[PDB]
Amino acid sequence: CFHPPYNNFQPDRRAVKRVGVDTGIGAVAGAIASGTASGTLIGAAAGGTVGLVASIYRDSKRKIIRDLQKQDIQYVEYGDTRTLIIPTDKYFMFSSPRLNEICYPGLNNVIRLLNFYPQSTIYVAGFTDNVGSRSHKRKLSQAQAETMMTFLWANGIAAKRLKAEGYGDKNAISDNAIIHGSAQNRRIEIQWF
Amino acid sequence: MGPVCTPGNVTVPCERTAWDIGITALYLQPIYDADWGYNGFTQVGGWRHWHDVDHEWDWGFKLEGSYHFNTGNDINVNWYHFDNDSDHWFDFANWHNYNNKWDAVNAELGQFVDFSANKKMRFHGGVQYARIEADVNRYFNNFAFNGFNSKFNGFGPRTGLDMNYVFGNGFGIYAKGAAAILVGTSDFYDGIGFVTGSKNAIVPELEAKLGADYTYAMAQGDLTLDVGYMWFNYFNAMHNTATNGLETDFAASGPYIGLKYVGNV
Amino acid sequence: PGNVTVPCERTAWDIGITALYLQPIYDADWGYNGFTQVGGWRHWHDVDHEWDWGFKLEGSYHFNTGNDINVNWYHFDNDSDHWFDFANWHNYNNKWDAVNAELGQFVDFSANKKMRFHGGVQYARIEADVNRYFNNFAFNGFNSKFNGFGPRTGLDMNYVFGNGFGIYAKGAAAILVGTSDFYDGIGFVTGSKNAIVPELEAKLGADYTYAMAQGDLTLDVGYMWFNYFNAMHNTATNGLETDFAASGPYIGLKYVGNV
Amino acid sequence: VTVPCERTAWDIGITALYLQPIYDADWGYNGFTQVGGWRHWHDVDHEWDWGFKLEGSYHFNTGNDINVNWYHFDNDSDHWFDFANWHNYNNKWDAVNAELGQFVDFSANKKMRFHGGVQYARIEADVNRYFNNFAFNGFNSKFNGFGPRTGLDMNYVFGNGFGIYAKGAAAILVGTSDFYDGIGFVTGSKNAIVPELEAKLGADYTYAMAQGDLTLDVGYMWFNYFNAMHNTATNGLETDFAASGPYIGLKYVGNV
Amino acid sequence: KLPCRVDGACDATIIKMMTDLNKKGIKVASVGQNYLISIPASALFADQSPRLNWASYSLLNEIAAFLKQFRKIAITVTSYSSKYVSVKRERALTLARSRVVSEYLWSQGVDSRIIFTQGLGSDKPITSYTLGGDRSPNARVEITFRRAV
Repeated sequence: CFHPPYNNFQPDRRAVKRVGVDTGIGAVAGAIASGTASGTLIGAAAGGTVGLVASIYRDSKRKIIRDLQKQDIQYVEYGDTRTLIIPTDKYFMFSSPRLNEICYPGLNNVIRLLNFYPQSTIYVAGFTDNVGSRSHKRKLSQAQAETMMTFLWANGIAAKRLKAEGYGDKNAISDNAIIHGSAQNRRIEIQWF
Repeated sequence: MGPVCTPGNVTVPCERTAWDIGITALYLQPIYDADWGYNGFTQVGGWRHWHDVDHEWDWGFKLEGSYHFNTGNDINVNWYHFDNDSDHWFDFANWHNYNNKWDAVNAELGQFVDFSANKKMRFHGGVQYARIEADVNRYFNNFAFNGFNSKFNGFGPRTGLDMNYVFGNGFGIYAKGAAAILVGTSDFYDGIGFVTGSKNAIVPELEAKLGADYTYAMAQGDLTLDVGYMWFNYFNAMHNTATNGLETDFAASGPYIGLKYVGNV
Repeated sequence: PGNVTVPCERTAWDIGITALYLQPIYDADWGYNGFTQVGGWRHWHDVDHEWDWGFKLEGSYHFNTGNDINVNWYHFDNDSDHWFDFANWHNYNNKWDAVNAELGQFVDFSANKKMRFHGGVQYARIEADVNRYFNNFAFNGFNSKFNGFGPRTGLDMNYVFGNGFGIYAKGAAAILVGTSDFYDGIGFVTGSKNAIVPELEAKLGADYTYAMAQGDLTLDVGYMWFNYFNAMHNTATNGLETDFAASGPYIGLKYVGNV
Repeated sequence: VTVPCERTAWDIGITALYLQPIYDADWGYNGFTQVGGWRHWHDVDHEWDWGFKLEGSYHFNTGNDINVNWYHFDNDSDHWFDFANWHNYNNKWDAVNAELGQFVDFSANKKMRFHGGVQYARIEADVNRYFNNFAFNGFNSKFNGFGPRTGLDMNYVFGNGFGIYAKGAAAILVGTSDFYDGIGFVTGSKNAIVPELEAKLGADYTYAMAQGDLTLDVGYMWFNYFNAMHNTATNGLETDFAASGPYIGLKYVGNV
Repeated sequence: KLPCRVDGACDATIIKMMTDLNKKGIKVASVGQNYLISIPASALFADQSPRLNWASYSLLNEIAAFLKQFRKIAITVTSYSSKYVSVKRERALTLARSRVVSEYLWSQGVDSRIIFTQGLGSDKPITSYTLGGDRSPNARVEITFRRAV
């Protein structure tokens, strides 16, 4: 019902699956309680509308931000500029642009969020800590940013609405002289308007 | 103060010319007011309990075709057709049969707006002609007794709203409601009381629907499955002297399931 | 795809006068009077109120963000005569006055379609007098009067093609509190009720506008219907209470002068 | 126009309503007196009484709010058509409305709120006729209804909190109406469909509390159910149970 | 024998203060070690004036309490105002607002070696909706800093 790794880049259909499961269990409840066909239909309709009102705000923005907050992804909005900050320690393999597939939920979650702003413009920017030569950091950050841009485009985001850039240690959000700060430094920012 | 501000600065959608055809099956039950709802009685120690018509549920249908054009302006032409033959056996000695026909043609100019990415509405105003009919016949156990009849036909406007809360993922919850006013001609003839009448009259009307819908996109257009419940009410429909009352409300309520196919150009 | 930007600042006045070709209507309780009998065939006669003329006069002030305070007065006076038999007849005098004070807001969804949402106070004074006559003698006619006031809300739909030409449809609903009194001379009865009456109205038609140097001038031609539930009541008729309504065309002129 | 931006908040409100209910012509006229050859029929003369309204609601997504409000109204009224005999009316009305609404801005002054939802209503009328000392029989009528309800409210705020509002709506209900009259020896129970119109006007002022908004309003409300009840104990057949009255109210909206 | 933390700072109170500030319409945000406190100027000053409402000193007191938890080296207070008269007018107004806020914060001792100040007028808006005065979304005061170690 759902291919795990990006679901073949096809539109997810969890809502209809939940609604159908709820209609089925409502029909079961109607059959069990009343035992009449009309009672079964009434129970099925009640279960279907219950599943609707349940999965209807379970598929609203607030829960999506809460969920992607759960794995490792932080959402910061300011005015119209909204930023997703994603670590490259849980989402990219060691020193390689290869996307990490074991974290297929969270990345999928990201797409859902970006599909609430069909008219937006996406800036994807990669940052890495200070270690290594300048060219190394430049190339690695650019590769990670470009991989994220490709992933965003694959899920159904128009190719003109992207711009991917890789900065080295240029922009810093933590002190590189310490460990945990350097860990927070390595990231991908996805900004949109 | 609203620090974030990307409001519904637009509500009128982009121009789009298209056609659409819709078919709906309707599982309703009709009722009247108290002046016609009760007939006959059972007597237990002088205790006279009146027997209601309690119309068994019947099935009607709706067809409608619409033409969409610049902005959210669309023209919808609709036919509602409902037939009912309901028996009422107040005792095994005699009973009655009711033939209730309701037909309605609705011409509709509607303006589509989307107050946000989620909530859309569609204001609609237009005209409606309705022909409504009641044929009631009594019978003994096998003797075919005569009944009376009351017909009406009228024309007049109709205006209301169309509130569709759409959450993305092709799903939505709709609530529609409107009010109509008709001027027309009604008549009634009673062979039991030997009384005839014919006159022009006024019928106000309120209708509403409420349910859930699902839109599936296709390369050539859109399909919409809508399932819900429907209510309507026509005021002061018939008139007859034989029955306990004189006037009669004409309302109906029932679930309904339908398909609507929209094709672009 | 962007539109629906409410009209800019406009402070002006406007006045409209309209002639109405109205036809009143009662419900089944009062719509049938008299009888003719042919072999047991009992043909009742409809009242068939004669079509009369009335007038509507409105004055309005247009102010910030395209809002308006608009007051309307409808006045209707019909004197109909119906002979149920050759030895007697009845005269029915129906007089209705309505005052509608509304605060409303214009809305411009697009260059072609516009809306107007309004709400306010509706007052009505509705009287029907019936006098029976033996072709010369003022018999014991019955009267039924009701006055009320209350809320009124409504929505106006204007699809204009530019150059002044357009179609319009306004539908509104209201509820009123007041008192209704009735006196039945033949039945030797009288009564008074604190009664509250709802009403709906809906009018369609076409409009033309032309641009003045001082403002705008509009001519409107339409067909209107309206109805007050259970306005009057009396035991004299076959029934007890009458639903009151009317329908008719109307043509008028509205001038808006800028300030 | 503009739809107000995303805002999350809860809100509760309690209002007290001083109302008079009213029957139509069929049930309005009760009892008669014969004086001077004439006969006069006595106006029902319902006394004003206090009902209450409780709303709980939640503003979740941009320009949206799910609202529930319950109306409870009770009346024990007495009417004497003559000195020896009178009646006691016991009329109850409970009505819960649960709807989804969209708030929309049109300027700094005029705002509106569209709403659609369901509503349920129990309307009860028990009549106990009374001789001077002995307890006589009466007649009862209960209607239970459920159905859709659609409406529009227009608020006008001149800034600083003060403003007015006018809220109109129409609803349709179906359910079971039953009646029982002992004097005529009649009892019946049928399913029935009743329409509903209501409107309200009034004024309101808001206070910007550190944690939210305290909205104190005063108004008047009118409503009517057509063909709500029916019984042959009265000289008529059907009644359109309606009412009108002022109401004060306190509301509190706290942001989440 | 030795301090168990930085003096007078509890993480639970840090989170509590951040939640409260985000609740009352103030914005507090953290990205790495960079903390941002966006103040809607409608809740600090009067309409287009470098005058602190005496009712708003509780808000600034809570802010100064929040900034006393972290050990920083350099704060930066900035101002932004909607377009009112001319570039010089709003630039001077924003500079005066930032100076007032800086001197108050420095008076309620927050341990910070430098407190910078600048007024950019309306040069860096954060919303495309300029309608409104100081009730506008992008008429604000930004207090931004980087936690040290």
